[PDB]
Amino acid sequence: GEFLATTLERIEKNFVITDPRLPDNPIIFASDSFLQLTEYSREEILGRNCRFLQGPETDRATVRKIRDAIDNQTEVTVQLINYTKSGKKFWNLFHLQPMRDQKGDVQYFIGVLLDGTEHVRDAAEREGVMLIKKTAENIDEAAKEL
Ligand SMILES: Cc1cc2nc3c(=O)[nH]c(=O)nc-3n(C[C@H](O)[C@H](O)[C@H](O)COP(=O)(O)O)c2cc1C
Ligand SMILES: [Mg+2]
Ligand SMILES: [Mg+2]
Repeated sequence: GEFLATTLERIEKNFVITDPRLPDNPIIFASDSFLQLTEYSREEILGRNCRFLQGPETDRATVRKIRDAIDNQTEVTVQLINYTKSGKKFWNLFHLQPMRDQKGDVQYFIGVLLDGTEHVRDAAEREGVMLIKKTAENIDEAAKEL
């Protein structure tokens, strides 16, 4: 297949990296785990905005929260239902944050997905947010010199 994984894309988390300096903030890196979760090949999602994950049951109020975080160049953590290539639904405890360069400018966005079978609360929410925020901090490290 085209676009074999880089070293970074074999990290064992579901994540993407987008480039907001390109039109429509497209995916430029996507982990192996993300591509199995979502059942796409890497080549058919590179260069596309992540909105292909959305479908009829995806709450548009929650999508707007992501949109507004991107516009304000800030982080957000939300839960929403997303869809795979084959149409299967999954809950996504999702964390976005910008990655800044050495001048503080936003260079990339990082998105980390914790897939589940239900909306989580309380301890499962806390532990999931702990994991996706630690993961985002790790990808900030991993992506800084790309
Ligand atoms: C790094 C990154 C990852 C994203 N991951 C998801 C995701 O997992 N699920 C989702 O529904 N939208 C995701 N999005 C949000 C969409 O790409 C898009 O920003 C959102 O649909 C709002 O913009 P729109 O109104 O133009 O579609 C992600 C965006 C970025 C920048
Ligand atoms: Mg696109
Ligand atoms: Mg926010």
